[PDB]
Amino acid sequence: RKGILGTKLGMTQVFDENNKVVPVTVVKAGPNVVTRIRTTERDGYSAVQLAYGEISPRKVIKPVAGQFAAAGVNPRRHVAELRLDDEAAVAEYEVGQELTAEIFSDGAYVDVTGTSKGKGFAGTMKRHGFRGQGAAHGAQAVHRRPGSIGTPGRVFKGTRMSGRMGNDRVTTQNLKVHKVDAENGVLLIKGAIPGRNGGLVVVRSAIKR
Amino acid sequence: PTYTPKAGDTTRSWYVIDASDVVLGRLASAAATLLRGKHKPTFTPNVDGGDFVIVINADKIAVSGDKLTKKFAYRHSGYPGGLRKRTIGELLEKHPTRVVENAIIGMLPHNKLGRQIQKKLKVYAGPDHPHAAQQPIPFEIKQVAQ
Amino acid sequence: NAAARANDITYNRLIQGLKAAGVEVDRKNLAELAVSDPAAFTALVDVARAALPEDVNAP
Amino acid sequence: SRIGKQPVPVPSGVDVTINGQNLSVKGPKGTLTLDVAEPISVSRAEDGAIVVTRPDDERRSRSLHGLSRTLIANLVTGVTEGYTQKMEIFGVGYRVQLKGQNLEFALGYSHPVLIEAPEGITFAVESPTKFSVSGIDKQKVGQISAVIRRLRRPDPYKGKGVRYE
RNA sequence: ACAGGAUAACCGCUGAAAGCAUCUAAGCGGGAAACCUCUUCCAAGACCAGGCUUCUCACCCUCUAGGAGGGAUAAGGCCCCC
RNA sequence: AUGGUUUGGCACCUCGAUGUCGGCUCGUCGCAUCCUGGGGCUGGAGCAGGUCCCAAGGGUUGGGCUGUUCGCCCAUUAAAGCGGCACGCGAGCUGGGUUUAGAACGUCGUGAGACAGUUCGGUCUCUAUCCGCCGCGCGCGUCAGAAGCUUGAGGAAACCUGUC
RNA sequence: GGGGAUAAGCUCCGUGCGUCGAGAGGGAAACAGCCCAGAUCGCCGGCUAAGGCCCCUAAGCGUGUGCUAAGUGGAAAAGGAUGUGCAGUCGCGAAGACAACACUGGUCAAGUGA
Repeated sequence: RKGILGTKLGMTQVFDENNKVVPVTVVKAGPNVVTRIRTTERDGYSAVQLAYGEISPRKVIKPVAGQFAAAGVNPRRHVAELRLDDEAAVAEYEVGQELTAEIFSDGAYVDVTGTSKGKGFAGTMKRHGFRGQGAAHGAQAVHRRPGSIGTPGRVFKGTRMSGRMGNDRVTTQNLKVHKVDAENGVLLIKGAIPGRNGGLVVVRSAIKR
Repeated sequence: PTYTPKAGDTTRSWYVIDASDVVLGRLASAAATLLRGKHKPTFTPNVDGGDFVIVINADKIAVSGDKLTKKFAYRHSGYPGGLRKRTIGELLEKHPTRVVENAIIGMLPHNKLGRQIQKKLKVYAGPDHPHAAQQPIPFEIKQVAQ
Repeated sequence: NAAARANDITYNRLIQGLKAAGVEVDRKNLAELAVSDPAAFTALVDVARAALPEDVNAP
Repeated sequence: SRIGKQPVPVPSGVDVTINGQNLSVKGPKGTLTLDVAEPISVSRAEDGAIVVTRPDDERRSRSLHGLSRTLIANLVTGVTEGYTQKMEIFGVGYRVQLKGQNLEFALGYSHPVLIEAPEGITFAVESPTKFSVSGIDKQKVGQISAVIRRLRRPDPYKGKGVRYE
């Protein structure tokens, strides 16, 4: 399973060779530098840690700067881990190695992971798709409230009631990569990927396809 | 009046119990008695003057009957339909130590003092333990003949 | 009971042996002996052992 | 019970090793290993045989005694000459042949049917209609024979499919 | 979803008690949207309060020198601000 | 023989108050399974059924008439399951029915009036203390103070299906 | 004993019957009416009742002889059923019994049937 860190730029329109339209989301799969190797003999699990983003050296605090110096690379803004399956899979990464966009190929299926947009304090109508009550025929101030809550006289756990919504990590599966522009380090992914423009995303080879 | 332990009176010793081919209930009761401090003449229900207990070869333990595949360990998450059950077989092959831990914990009091006593029980599926530094005394389950 | 099992005898057999031996010390002072002076308790255990029948399960 | 009391003869040319209850036998056809139940011990009788000695007469042991005897007999006869199962087809258009180590049939399904040959068995096909499998262990041979038998639902009407001799 | 594991009804293999037989009491296999994994998410207040690292890694005063109390700092954080 | 899902019987519980039917909104559980899944014998040729075991993961439509549940019907569908939970749910909603006072018809009564007969109309109150539940913080703890990246015991979500 | 469907935690009578009412204490997990036992007060003394003695929980992972494989113990019927222990019978049988290869003959080798 390959992987890379990127940034959501926006969505646009392209046409394939059958003249059909493809709505594509542009992701800046920028250069990532491998900072640490997680090994079973040391950490108990095999994983690779990638750094992304450009940040001023005067902005990083001392612990982070020390970690990056121990790695041997200049600091970056964002750090994340890719969990592999076994040592044979992680043997192909070594610290300081640079990953760019061309690890993916045209037509590949990818898994983009991002943080959903925030929606604030949301009612059950919006948070859970509850059907409302009547807007007329005598309904009294119940046009949007959940209604019943339903022996022990107890509201069971998991009640789908109102609350804060959004701002959760979301994975969209089996997205097709329409084009891999190597010059700009840009992936053209058919479909809509989570989060707002300028947010961090993780692009991974699909686990299913 | 009756003797009462003071601040510095309690002394602890470490026993290591080999659970290979030992009846689960028997070992659980012996370890519970050891943890409670019932074997000491200075015993007092108020104080946890027990001893630290190490149990090795937890996976080799003996279960009679057909309880290996017919006795269930239950737990409820609290959500509706959150009841999960595992027989002693899969519990043993997945978390070997949990069977002995549950058995021993069920046989000692359910107060806060029981919670403090639980801290003095260490069980391990392997034939060895990392507590060699304390020099535990090997302990064998005998019966006082009357 | 704890102190008697420390001397390889059960509490009930110890009490029966003490009764047969005729010693008239009660449980309060028996516990006092067990906690304070283990030597006296061991001696009492021996005298109770002597006072017991040879086959306790005999009719 | 009755069968168990009779020691099973051991041919001279086949090596028998006894390690408590773990019994291993090296024969001309190959080697097979058997584990005996704990209420019964087996000792190789010096006269070229093994002794199935049951020391108790409670239901478990008395039932296990003859079973252990016949299991040992099966093991020795399977390591000495092996075991052979003969098979065939009835009907028309049903073709069977061996493709290397793996067996391919065309029973009439829209897809070709393949069977994987496990260890210890081998497939013989001297005719498309009739063929055979042979091995050193009777249990495995029977299991694979039944598996290949399963390739068609039973036909009480025409009897088209496969049946033993 | 795919794939794996243990199974239900069921189909079986190898066979005793019960000289034969018996999918069975010893065993070994197949077998479902159910079960365990697998997918997504939360999760160390998981009191057994985890792990891999990286940074600071030092200066006073008081009571009585047993411990405590107070002050000033580092890495860092918060408040104020946009 | 089971069950307390149907009418019952008792009057143990409340008259210094335990909302009475349907409907809406939102559930949760059982399996005595409607579809989908695995089976077996067929008085099963194939198709398709009949009947029966396992199986509760998901799903189980929109309208006409009636206050209705029930029920009949109209179109579909893979299917249009049966039940428990104060015959779930009015400090969540409705007030069409029932169940005050107005009025009329039929019948009973000399009459005032009456009818588990009908007909039209007819106030549904409350700022959430505690438990519960959905979210969000503050404090302290995790044996010096901090900061990155994480393992996961343990939980939650999802699980449908047709035509060609 | 009657009424009711010999159903009710139904209802109505009899009882030198009991308990609660008006009764604590111990036991039955909790438990007015069941079992033990009637509290004058104090004791950091002893023996017992019912009930109990692996751990929770005081006292026995007591001793001896047998039984149970069902977690029976630790809920229930009509009925069904090559489970097993004991005892009692009968049928057949070394003239070779049963099985195996309706009733008869040969191999075989002790028990075989209800």
